[PDB]
Amino acid sequence: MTESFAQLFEESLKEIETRPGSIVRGVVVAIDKDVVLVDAGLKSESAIPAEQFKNAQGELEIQVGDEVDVALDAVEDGFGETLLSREKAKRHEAWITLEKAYEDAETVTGVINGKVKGGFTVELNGIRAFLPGSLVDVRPVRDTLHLEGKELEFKVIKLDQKRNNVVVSRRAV
Amino acid sequence: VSMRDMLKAGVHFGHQTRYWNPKMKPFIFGARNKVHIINLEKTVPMFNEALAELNKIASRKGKILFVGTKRAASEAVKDAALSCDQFFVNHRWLGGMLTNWKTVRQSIKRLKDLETQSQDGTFDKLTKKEALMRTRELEKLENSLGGIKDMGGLPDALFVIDADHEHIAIKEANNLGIPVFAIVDTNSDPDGVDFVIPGNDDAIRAVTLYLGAVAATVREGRSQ
Amino acid sequence: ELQEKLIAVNRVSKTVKGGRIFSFTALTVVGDGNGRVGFGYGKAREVPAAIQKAMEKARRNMINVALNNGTLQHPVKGVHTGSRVFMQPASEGTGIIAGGAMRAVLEVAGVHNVLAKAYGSTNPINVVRATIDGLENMNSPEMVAAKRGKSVEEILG
Amino acid sequence: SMQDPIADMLTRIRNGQAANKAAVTMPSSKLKVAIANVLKEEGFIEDFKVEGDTKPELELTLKYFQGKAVVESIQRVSRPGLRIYKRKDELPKVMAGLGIAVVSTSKGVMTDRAARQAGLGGEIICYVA
Amino acid sequence: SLSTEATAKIVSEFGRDANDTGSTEVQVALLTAQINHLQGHFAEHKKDHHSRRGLLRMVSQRRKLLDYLKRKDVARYTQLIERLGLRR
RNA sequence: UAAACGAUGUCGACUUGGAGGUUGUGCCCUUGAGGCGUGGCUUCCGGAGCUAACGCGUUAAGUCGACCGCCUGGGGAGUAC
RNA sequence: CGUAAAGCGCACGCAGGCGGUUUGUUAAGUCAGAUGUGAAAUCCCCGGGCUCAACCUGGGAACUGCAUCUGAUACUGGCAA
Ligand SMILES: [Mg+2]
Ligand SMILES: [Mg+2]
Ligand SMILES: [Mg+2]
Ligand SMILES: [Mg+2]
Ligand SMILES: [Mg+2]
Ligand SMILES: [Mg+2]
Ligand SMILES: [Mg+2]
Ligand SMILES: [Mg+2]
Ligand SMILES: [Mg+2]
Ligand SMILES: [Mg+2]
Ligand SMILES: [Mg+2]
Ligand SMILES: [Mg+2]
Ligand SMILES: [Mg+2]
Ligand SMILES: [Mg+2]
Ligand SMILES: [Mg+2]
Ligand SMILES: [Mg+2]
Ligand SMILES: [Mg+2]
Ligand SMILES: [Mg+2]
Ligand SMILES: [Mg+2]
Ligand SMILES: [Mg+2]
Ligand SMILES: [Zn+2]
Repeated sequence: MTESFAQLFEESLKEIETRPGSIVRGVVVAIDKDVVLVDAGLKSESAIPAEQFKNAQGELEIQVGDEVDVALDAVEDGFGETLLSREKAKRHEAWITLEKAYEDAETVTGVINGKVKGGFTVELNGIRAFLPGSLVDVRPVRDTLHLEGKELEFKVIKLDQKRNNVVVSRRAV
Repeated sequence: VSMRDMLKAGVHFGHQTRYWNPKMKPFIFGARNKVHIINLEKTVPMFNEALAELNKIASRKGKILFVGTKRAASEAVKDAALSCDQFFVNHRWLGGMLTNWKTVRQSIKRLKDLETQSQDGTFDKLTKKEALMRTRELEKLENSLGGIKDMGGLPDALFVIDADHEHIAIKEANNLGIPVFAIVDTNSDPDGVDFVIPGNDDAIRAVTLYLGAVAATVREGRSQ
Repeated sequence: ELQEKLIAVNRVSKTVKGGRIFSFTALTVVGDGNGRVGFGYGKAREVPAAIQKAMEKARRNMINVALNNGTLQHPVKGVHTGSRVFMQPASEGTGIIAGGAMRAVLEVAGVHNVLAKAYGSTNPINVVRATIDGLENMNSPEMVAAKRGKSVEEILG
Repeated sequence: SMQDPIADMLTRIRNGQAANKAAVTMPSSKLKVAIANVLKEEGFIEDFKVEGDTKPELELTLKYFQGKAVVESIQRVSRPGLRIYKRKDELPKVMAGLGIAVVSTSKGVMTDRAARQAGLGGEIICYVA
Repeated sequence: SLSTEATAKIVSEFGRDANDTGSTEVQVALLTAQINHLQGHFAEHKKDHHSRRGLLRMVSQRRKLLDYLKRKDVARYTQLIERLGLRR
């Protein structure tokens, strides 16, 4: 029974799309202290650094056999290694959260990283935001020092996907 | 092994188009997404023939050297080779393991001397620090030569993972007439290999598939 | 049991800070006198050690030649670097007709009756290599019949 | 320009063997067909065929034995510049008879052995060993 | 080079039919017409050697075609050389 | 007349690849961008092969074919007549 | 014949050299056979005589050629398509 290699492999292509940026769920086979072996099943057990799998507390919230959704980078960098990274998954989830929060008009905490001529740059879950300088506060707050490094809640006004910037301000209240 | 069995493990993937050896054209089904797809229709029958020849070799008291030094598959190769009363190399292949077998014999003699000494005694005739130093030397030698420490003579066949990764061993084998069965990915050169098994050589699951088939056939030949 | 013949000994030199360091090279050929011949080349500070290294190397790296009653199967040309050698089968009684470098190789190989001549550079080290290659590519009627998918007389007769 | 199509055929054979090609294809001709026929009958090639009517393509399926080309050396002798003719008693033999010399006689193309046994001489097309 | 209309006229004049643009007669006729036209250009620009090379090329090609035509069919050759006033 | 140099005569045929450039052209994605081919010229790596090596390597210095131009120790000398 | 001596500075082009594929015909080249001739001696083979050899000598082979005649027609050439 010569069930065609073409048909059999075509079904796998139905189940596998070798394209960078595509999100595929993979199973961790082994967990090392510095690397995590995720066998998503493309060319090798991808050794994603364990630092990515640490939360804000530095703990591994994953176990042996856990499935995690990872974004595709490539197939082999000269040594046959499939490159995968949990950080890009973080990025995807953060973008989805921001996109839904704009529809929800919800407020998210963020830390003002710096200031520019047109306003300020904030950090929201690792994503850069612009806060209009004229819209930082209702009162003419001369004290620009206190508004640095503190977690303040902002609402997404204009979410920009082409420049990877999010327009935020102290709305709602 | 089954065509479905290999396809499930993903044997069919290969390296990129830009990194390939033209001599592997017959075994390449084609390309998709700028990545080569190996022909498993070539893989399965050749693997069975390799199993048959390895069965004959193992049935005539043949010595089989499992060789693969990829960091991904070294542990699997060690365990699989030990499971079948055979020999392995799981760390960096030393250039001249076969052609400089005389010097490797000197190293094996050193290993036997060290462990015989460390169990008979004379460490009580040595400063505790000298004892620890000689123990460290023994440990390093054991790591280096543990898989071949009891091989005794020239091996009767080589099984190789990633022919390109282990080309040095393939070169010594070619010079010494030792038959080489090798997992040869699309990017590697199959000329030096007597029995080329065309398939993925990275994925630990596929490596384990090949090795499990090899070990089963070897045990069949051994039991008699 | 194998017979070994030293073809040439030469002194080389390497220059270092203190001056010239003298060494020696040895070219030897071993043979079974029945169609198996190997050649070796060794280096050492002294001549006996160089010759012994050459002998050890010569015992390996040896090949088989399908002789025919002490003579070649058919005329053969060999080529290595600038040494072009020509050999042809000869009738009984001719003996070994060849230059010294080819003479030693053929004698230790067992070719009893051969006509040979070296063209171009007579450098012994390359003449030996070209002779060995020529004798190696020389095929036999049984092997050519096997290749062509016929019998011996089907080529001979 | 192209001036020896038999040389082109021989060179195609030689280069395809060197490149380990399974088969070779060339513009056909009756002389090429007869030379391929004698080569096949002497067992230096597997088989041959001709395809087409207006621009016939002749195809030779080569043969390998031990990862080696069965045809070791194929060389034109009577090149267009210098034609080489021999009499029945002057017909050369290649590799002391191990090879074959292709002869064009008054009775068609045949090997040196056949020409000698039939008492004829002719043009030495090429040597094959 | 030559305009489409003059070439069409020459083709009709010297060809068996309009589709025939490869007959030796029409080829020679086109070559002759272009040679005659270029004569003025080289009459004024005597130092235009690069173009003079192409003029020599077309002259030589016409010579070769005329030799072939003469050896293959004398009657058409005589007719053509009379009609074009050539060989003299 | 020149280191008029690629120090590589002209033309034809066969022989694994890769990364570029430049200039046409076909098909297809929803086309712009973008993906599949198919020609010309051209640069750099590199296998077989070849070479004394250096290297050349489908634009060969590989494998052959046609015709032509030269070469035969250095100096005297591209000099004397 | 890239660097050791050796590719004209480059292109066109007459004489000359070579020439895609099919059919017919020709017998020029080519091949086969035969005839004549290729002086004798010399070289070579089998023998013979000087006590051996040199030397002399019998028969033969050879003298690869040239010319003529009758044949073969694959290849090259001529002619025709
Ligand atoms: Mg050596
Ligand atoms: Mg010389
Ligand atoms: Mg024009
Ligand atoms: Mg001058
Ligand atoms: Mg000059
Ligand atoms: Mg210049
Ligand atoms: Mg320049
Ligand atoms: Mg010059
Ligand atoms: Mg020219
Ligand atoms: Mg290169
Ligand atoms: Mg002068
Ligand atoms: Mg020079
Ligand atoms: Mg030039
Ligand atoms: Mg002609
Ligand atoms: Mg013809
Ligand atoms: Mg005649
Ligand atoms: Mg006479
Ligand atoms: Mg007598
Ligand atoms: Mg006599
Ligand atoms: Mg004819
Ligand atoms: Zn690999």
